[PDB]
Formats: sequence, structure tokens, C-alpha cells
Amino acid sequence: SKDNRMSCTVNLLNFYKDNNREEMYIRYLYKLRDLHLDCDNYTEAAYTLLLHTWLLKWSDEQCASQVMQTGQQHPQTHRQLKETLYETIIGYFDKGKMWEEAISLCKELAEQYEMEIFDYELLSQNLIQQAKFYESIMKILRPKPDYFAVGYYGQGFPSFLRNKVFIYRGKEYERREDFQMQLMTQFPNAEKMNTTSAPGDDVKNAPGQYIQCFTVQPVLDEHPRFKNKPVPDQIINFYKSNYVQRFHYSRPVRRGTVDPENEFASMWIERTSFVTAYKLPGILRWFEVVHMSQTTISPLENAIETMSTANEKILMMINQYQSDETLPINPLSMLLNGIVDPAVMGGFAKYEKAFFTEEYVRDHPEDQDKLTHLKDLIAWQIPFLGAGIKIHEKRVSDNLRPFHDRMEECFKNLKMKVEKEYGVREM
Amino acid sequence: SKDNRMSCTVNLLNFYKDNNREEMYIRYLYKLRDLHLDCDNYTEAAYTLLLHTWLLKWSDEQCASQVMQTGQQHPQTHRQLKETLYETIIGYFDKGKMWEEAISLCKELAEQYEMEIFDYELLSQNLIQQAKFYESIMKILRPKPDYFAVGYYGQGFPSFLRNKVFIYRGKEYERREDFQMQLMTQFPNAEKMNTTSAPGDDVKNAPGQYIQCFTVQPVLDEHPRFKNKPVPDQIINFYKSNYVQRFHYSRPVRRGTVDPENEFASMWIERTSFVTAYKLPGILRWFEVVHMSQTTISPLENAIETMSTANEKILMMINQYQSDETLPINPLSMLLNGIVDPAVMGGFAKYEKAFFTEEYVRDHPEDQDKLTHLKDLIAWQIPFLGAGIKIHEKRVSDNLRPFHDRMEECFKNLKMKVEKEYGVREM
Amino acid sequence: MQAIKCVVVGDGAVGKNCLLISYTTNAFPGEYIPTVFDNYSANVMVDGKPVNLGLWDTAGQEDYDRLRPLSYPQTDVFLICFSLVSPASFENVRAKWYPEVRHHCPNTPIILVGTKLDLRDDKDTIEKLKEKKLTPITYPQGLAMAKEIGAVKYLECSALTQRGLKTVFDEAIRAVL
Amino acid sequence: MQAIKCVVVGDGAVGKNCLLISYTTNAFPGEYIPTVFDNYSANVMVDGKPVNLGLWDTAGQEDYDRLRPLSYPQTDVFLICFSLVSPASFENVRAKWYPEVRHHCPNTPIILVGTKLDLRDDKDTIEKLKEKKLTPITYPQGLAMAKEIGAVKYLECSALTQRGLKTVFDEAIRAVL
Repeated sequence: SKDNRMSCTVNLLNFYKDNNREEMYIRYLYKLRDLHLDCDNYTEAAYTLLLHTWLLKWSDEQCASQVMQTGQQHPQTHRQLKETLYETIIGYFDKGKMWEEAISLCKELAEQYEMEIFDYELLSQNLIQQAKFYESIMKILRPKPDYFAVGYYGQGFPSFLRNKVFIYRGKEYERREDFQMQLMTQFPNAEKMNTTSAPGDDVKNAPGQYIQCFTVQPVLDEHPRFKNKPVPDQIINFYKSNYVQRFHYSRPVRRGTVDPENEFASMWIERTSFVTAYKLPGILRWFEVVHMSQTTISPLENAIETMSTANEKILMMINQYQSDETLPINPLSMLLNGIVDPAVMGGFAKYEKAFFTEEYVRDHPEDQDKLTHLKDLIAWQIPFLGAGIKIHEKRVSDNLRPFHDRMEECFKNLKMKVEKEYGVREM
Repeated sequence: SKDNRMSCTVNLLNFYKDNNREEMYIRYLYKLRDLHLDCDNYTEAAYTLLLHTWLLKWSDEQCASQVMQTGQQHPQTHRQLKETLYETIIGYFDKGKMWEEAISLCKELAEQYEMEIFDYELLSQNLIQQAKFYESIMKILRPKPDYFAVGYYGQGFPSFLRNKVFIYRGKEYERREDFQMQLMTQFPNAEKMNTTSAPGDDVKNAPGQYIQCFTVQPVLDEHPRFKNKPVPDQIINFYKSNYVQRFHYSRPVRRGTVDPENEFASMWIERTSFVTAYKLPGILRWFEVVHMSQTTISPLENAIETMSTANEKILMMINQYQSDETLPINPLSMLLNGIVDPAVMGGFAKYEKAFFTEEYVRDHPEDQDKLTHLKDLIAWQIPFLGAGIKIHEKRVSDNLRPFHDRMEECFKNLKMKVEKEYGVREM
Repeated sequence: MQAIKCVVVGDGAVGKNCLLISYTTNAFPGEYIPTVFDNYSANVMVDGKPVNLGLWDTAGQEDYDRLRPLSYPQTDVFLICFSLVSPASFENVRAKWYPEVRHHCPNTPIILVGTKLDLRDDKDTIEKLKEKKLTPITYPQGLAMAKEIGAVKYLECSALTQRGLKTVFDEAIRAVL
Repeated sequence: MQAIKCVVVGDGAVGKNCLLISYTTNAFPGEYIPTVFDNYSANVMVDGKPVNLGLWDTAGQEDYDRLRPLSYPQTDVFLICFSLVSPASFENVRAKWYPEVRHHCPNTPIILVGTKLDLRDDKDTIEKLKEKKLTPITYPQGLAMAKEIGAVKYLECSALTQRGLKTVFDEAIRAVL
């Protein structure tokens, strides 16, 4: 219902765009915006109205009749209408916690006030507001959206859907379970599809409606502004999960025969990359994937990734704790210990025992560097763990002192073993 | 002997610049800074430290031993030192009420925090303080400084002084009598000249020290960023008295017959233009005059300037009063009533009696254009005074009411006559 | 956001790792990618509220009897786990786990979780169990157990099918708040 | 800062305007440039206090007797001015100005100002005055006048030499402060 409705609205928006009827295009902008505010989608409402401000110039030109919403309808310079809109939009972005966009718009406004219209009161307020946004980015928690890929297959679907795949932007920490419950609500005639693997022409050509849904991972987009610079986790992480057009799906696949003791020796990964028409967030909560690639990760490439990720986690936690000293220590205990004493899952030994024997290296010479990289990662895991454990040592409750005393033990023993074997690294 | 100490110090400074000795040059930037803080000149202290930061780059390159100041001498990136100095400077300019400069440097620092080192706390604070500076420019009185010309004549002066003229930026509320008093104590052997006229070679070549000093008028420098823009008196007025290279002096000279009734018919103006090496404020309270020219203004021309100035005063006051309603009326009462009922000095009636006789026109064909200009100015003065009076009418106290009614009468009558003669204008 | 410490105990068979990781990664069923390191973390809005759920994976092996409980202090909730297809584990709930947990955390709430639910109706599994004169655990047996050990809730689930899975952790958090 | 409304009265000969404008423009002595428009304003500091001093220049002619006092209400200080080279102005201080000012502003402070100080020692001025059996006004004659009408101060000065000038306004303000 609401979903399809938004789709129809955007399709007509595009029709009027393509047919260069500006009045109608604008009108539909506002229809779409009202749908968004109905759902409390403040972000997508902002991106929507920006479609309007795109048509306005910073100018003293009297706004045309067509260029104005049928609601407003009074003489205004372009600069004025644009200013008013920018205020509304910045407000929407604020409510949806995209503060980098609010800031970007504020900046434009600020340049007008200072360079063009010379209003220092407004500039003053603007700067104070930017100062609050910049502060907010740092001091306020912005929950990570989950993203989901939905394929729509079968002749039962409209052309704008049929046999395509979209990436959706979920609500805060939203789970596929619920997202898909709702979605299925949108498509009563549809069958829930039981796989994540792309279907054949036997499906795509069937008369009904078959829907595929699975969680995908957002890839950080290349940012020139961040290129060689020392950007702090709290600033860059957001972009890790937001303003994104590239997404990954990873599936485990067993190739070769499984060793029961070591499941990691046999675990290949099938990784699909999706690229959307426009980045998310945007004027809709979903965009169509226009590009798809596949890659296969060997058990070793995967070990390497796992290790990279763990190291990353520990480093990040260390900075997060080093900066804010009010945090609960439980999360640190859990992560650190989980890596220092992986009594259940086995830790990087499962990797050694898998890749460091003579047989493997003899069977895969082309893997030499990777093997070395792995060793390096393990060598690098030690000083990191130690840095975080020292913090743990300062912050830990008395209740947990015996727990910590034992963590340190395991660590010391592990530092000793690993340094002997892979070398020393200091951070 | 602080003017002398500063002179020496700046001389050796220049020497070091020209001679490419950076350590000594910097040692003297700092001597000069301390000399300014002695006299409590924060503005010129800031301007001197900028001489130092001019050498630093925004960069992580270690500061050379010799680019650092003698006291500090610890390892620092260029950027770290630059930032530190910028903070100090921005502070000096704060105490100097130089807020447009403070804001400039702020802008620099902020682009650093935002684009380069990614510190959003420092950024956020920077932004709040810019906001305060703009607010300040808007809501806080900055006393207009006076500028004094000083000729140093005779062979008794050091060559850097000898037979040259300088423009001195006066302190707040400093008038020529105070200034000159303290100046002439710095030159015990100096005679004090009684004219503003440039002296001949008889004086310049004499063995003694002859000092000539008079107040000059600053001329608004041409600013690219204000060109076609609608800048507020509150903003641009400050540029009228600050950051200036050009000054006028006007000496009335009578030529021909003096009409006891109309002294304005016979009054010519001798206007000298001075141009300083560098703007004021700057590294010192005084800079040398390099170009100097002379122009002669006819009584008619002068009348034009006068009219223009009165019109402009009325206008500014109107803006000022519309904008802040808490203001005392006495200044408005005085200005308006002074221009509407000039019972003492006579008003533009004198201009009419002078230049609008058929004789004057038969004598001065070339001046016809200006004549209309004058008439124009006169016509335009009517709607101005009128708007001032409306305002006055709303504000005036019950004690000054009768006064106001009288002002009102004279205006209505004058409006009648002026419209009748030169036509109508309005705002 | 509020942090919650959930310690997960029970025997080897039970498949705790599989459970936790299957949940926290929002994985498609069967498609979870295991790793070599312990525990796991979720961020969720549970009822009106955002929280960070720490899930501590304990080793149920006897060699750790003296070390394991070092994790206990400051625990908000416990999940005691057994396989619905492993009667022995089910017994070790009253035998070992509840005793241990209660010994170190007399105050802290327990949630009893049967796992491998997807296997209870599996003809082959029922067969192997039968050969040993054994039968899989029924819901009322499990509930009986929960009521006995003073477990705040009793839940059944499967990591493979994910039936019942979200609800275990919902119940953990609801038991804490 | 602090506003001060200073009203200037006296006969015509006295040359109030030249005084006012040459003080406010801080003009070079003799080099003052007149305008066709009345009054004048200065932003000055006195004893380290900033003030905006408006100077209202009144008409001394009797055609203005009825109109002039409309200005008087809410005046902070008055300057009553006579030329030291015009015995008659000195008299009208006693006969005309003081009575008028005091009738309208009974408690408002008054500075008594003799002007044209530069001419009191001028040969020709003294000789023309002698032709009519007149003398310039002596310092003590003026001081006496001031005590008489109750002037807060009595000052002499020349708008041309500018000697004595700055003091007049410093003293008016000091009289309000």
C-alpha cells in the first residue's frame, strides 16, 4: 500500500520531469513529501524538497507562478523561497539525524548571509546552529540502519519491479524478520522465497510473484575529503553505514571435504556486490541495483578478513574507551576476553592448524604472501589486545578483578607464544 | 621614549628582513609586540604577530629552530605553532575590537579543523566564537578613531623622518590637542608649526626641527565584496573609519569678494589627498605618506557636498532609529530641528541666494549640471526630514511635544515651498 | 544506550555459538558465517528502548569448572541451554547449570532455552534416540523444568530454521529491564 | 556611554556657532569650515567617561524669544555666552539670558562663557571700544557675573586661537557627571 503508493507517486514525478511540466512535477514533489512525513521519514522528506530547491537560484528574480507550490502562492524572490525551503529541509535532516547534510545546507545559507544579503544576525544564528550540529555528530549516538536486498521475481509483478533487485534502507537496527513481515504485507499474492541465491529463468518467467529478501552490508564509499587525512572513528563510521551505494552479501560455501575438527579449513565465501542507482538515504527508502558482481573468497582470504576485522574492533573499542571514560566496562570485558581466550570457537590456532602446515604451502605456492599477511595480522593482534587490557585493568570493578587477573594471564601466555613464533609488533 | 624605541626596533626589523636573517627578524617581531602591549595597543600587537605567522605553513613539517621564538624552543609542527599564535592574535584583535580580522583568522582555523585535522570540538567552539564576533560588530559600539597628519621638517630630523609626512591613527577619544601634546614631548628640540600649508624650501632646508600637525579625514577604501551589494550602515560605516590608506584635509580659502550676508557664496575649499604606504591599523600607529595631491573646490561644489552629507546623516539616523526603538530622541531632535529650522546658520536658503541668481548662471554656464544636482539634493532633503519627523512624532516625550509641533510646522511650510520650487520626491 | 550482560551456559551438544551468532548477525537461516572468536554483540530497540546486548559464550566443558564462573559477577540475565534432542543436557540443567549459576548469582534471572527444536520431529533423530531407549524433550517437560528451576521464561528455538530465535533475546532483555 | 544635552544661549555678536563647530570638528585654529545648518555633536571622553554631547545652538534675536525655549526642556547643562569685547552682551547676560534660562530650567546647571578672548588685548578692538567710552570685560568682572547668576563655572576662551576652548565643554560635561 504505502510502499506501492510512493512508487506510483515517484513514477508520475518522473513522468512530469521527463515531459517538462514543472507545475505538476513540483506538485508531486509535495505529494511524496506528505507521504514521507506521514511515515515520519524526515530524511527522505528532506531529500524530496531538495528536488524543489534544485530549481531555485540564489537570485533576486521574482519566482515564477509555476515554480511555486499551489499552497504558498505569493510574490517571492528566488533567494527567499530557497531560503525558506532550506530552513524547512535543514529541520527535516535534523529530525532524521543526518547532520552532515544539515551542515552542508547551513553552509550555503551562511555564505548568502555573509557574502550576499549581509544579515549578521542570521549568520550568527546559523553558525551557532552549525556548532550544535558538529557537536551532535560527536556526542550523540546515531543508530546504524540495516540494509536489505529484495528481489521481485515473476511475471506477476509490474515492469518497474519485475525481476529486479532493490536495496532498502531499514529503520534503526531493524531486523530482516520484521522488515520482511511488513514487506510481505505489501504483497499478499507473493510467495516468500527460501534462498538468497539468484533464481533461474524458470522462476523469473513464472506468472506469479516470488520475493527474495536478505540482509546486506553497506560499503564505505570513496571520499576525497577523507583521503589521506586522519579522520576520527566517530566522524567516519557514520559514512561507513550511511550515504552509500555499494552493498555486499556473503554466503558460506563448503568446497573440498569438511574437516570436523577444523571447519575453517573448508569454508569458502560467495560474495555478491550490489550497486544502486542512487545512494541511500534519498527520496525513497529503496533504490534499484543497477550493477552486480560476484567473487569467491578462499578459506585463507576469509581467515585474513576475520583477523583484520577483529583487530579493527579492538582498535576502535580502545579509542572509544580512551576518549570517553564514563562508559560501562562490560562490553570491553566481553570483546577482549572473547579474543584472548576463545575457549569455545578456538581462535587463530584453527587458522594455524589449517594453513601453516607443509601440505598447504606446498599445494598453494601462489598463497605465500597471503600466508605471510595472516601471520602479520596475528603478530599485530597482540599489542592491540594488550593496549585494551591495560585499559581494562584501570576501569574494572572489584567484582571482576579475578576475571581480569585471569585475562591478563592468558594474554601474557599468548603474547609469549605468538611473539616467539610470528615476531614482535608495538603499536 | 616609546615612539623612538619603536622606531629603532622597526628600523632594525626592516634591516633584518632585507638582510634575510630570520632569527633576528623574529626576535624583533617580538620586541615590537612587547612594546605594543606596553602601550596597550592590542591591534598593532596582533598585526605584528601576523608578520611571524606569515612564515608558517599549514603543515606537519617540524618547526625549524630559527622559525621558532627564543623562549619556546620545543618540537612543534608548523601547524601547531601557527594555530597557537592565531589563538593569541585573535585575542589581541578581540581587545582591539578589530572583529572583522578576528573573524578572518577564525575562518582560517575553522577550515583547518574541518578540512584538515578533523577536530569538531575545536570547530564547534570556533563557530560559536565567530557567531559572537558578528553579533559584536552588530550590537557593540566601536568609537570612531581620529587620524592626524604629522610633517617633520628641517635637517634636524633623522633621514627616515626628514621632510616627510605621516598619518597617525589616534587612540579612542584622543583629540589632536592630547595627541600633539604627548608627541612634542618626544621631540623636545622641535618647534611647533602654526600652519597646515605645505612649507617651502626655506623651512625644509633649515637646520632645526619643525613639526606640523593637523587632523585628517579617512576615505572609505574601495572594497570588492561590498560593490553592488546592499550593505548595512552598521557594517560599512566601520570601513569608513578603519582599514584605510587614503585621507583628505580641507582648508577653507576665500577668493574674491566676501558677502557679509552670504559667506557661503565666497568660500572655496583647498583639499589635499594623502595616501599611506600601508593601511591603518597596521604594524604601527603611523605610516608614511607616499602619494599626495591637491584639488580646489568651488563654493557651489562645496554646497553640493554639504547638502549631500546632511541628507546622508538624516538617512543614517532614520535607519538607526527604525532599527532600535530604545534609543533616546535628543540626537534626533537636535539633528532634525537643526536642519529644518536653521535660524542661526541660515539653511540652504543661502545656497539659493548664491548660486540660483540669473547672474550666477550667466556667469557660470559650465556649472549648469551641478546647479540641477543642487536643486535635486534640496528636493530630496524633504522626504528624508519628513521620515525623520514621523519617527520623532512617535517617540517624543510630553515635555518636548510643543517643540515637536513647532518642528512639524516649519517642516510642513518648508515642504510646501520646496515642492513648489524644485518639485516632489519620495522614499 | 543501556548495556546488558547476558551469559549463556549449558552443555557441548546444545550449539550455543550457532544460536548467538545466527541471531546477532541477522543472518539468513543456515547462512551464518562462524568465526574463531568468542561472544557477540547486538544492538536492538526492545520495548521502546535501545540497548546493547552483550552475549557471553561460556565453555560447558568440565575443564573450565573452576575458570568459567569468573565471568558471572555483574550478569544481568542468564540463558541456560539444552538440546531438546539431547536428554542428557536436559538433565544437566538441574544437575549442573542451575546449581552453578544460582551458587554465584542467587539474585540474577534465568531463561531456560531448548535448542535444536527443528530436530524433535526428525525421523532419523528420533530413531537414533530410540535405539538408546531415549525420547526427545517435550514442551511440557521443558516447562516443568523451567518452573522447577525458577526460570523466568521457558523458550524453544532453532538456529537453523531460526524459528523461536528472536524471541529468546527479546525475552532476555525483557527479563532485565 | 552617556548622553548630554547642552544648550547654548547668548547675543549675536558673541559668535556661538564658530565656538561650537570648531570644538566639535577639532578643527585647526582658524581653519574651521562652516555649514548652513544648526547644532553639532561630539563623542568625547571626560575624566575617563565616554559621552555623546549634543550642542544645541539657539538664535539670540528677539523674534525668537517665543520659539527658542521650546528647546529647553530636559537640558543637562547650559552655556550662557557673552563676547568679552562687547559690554552690551555682558549686560544682556544679567538682563535677558540668565532670567530666561532660570525661568525655564530652575535647577539646571549653568556655565558662564566669555568669548573672543583673543580680542581683549587687541589694540584696535580696545580703541574702537574706547571711542564709545567702553572697555572689554575683565576676568574679575566676569567671575563676578558668574557668582551673581550662580554659574557653576566661569570660563574665557577664543574660538579662533582655540585657547580656552576644550575646557568649556570638559567643564560643561564635568558639571553633569
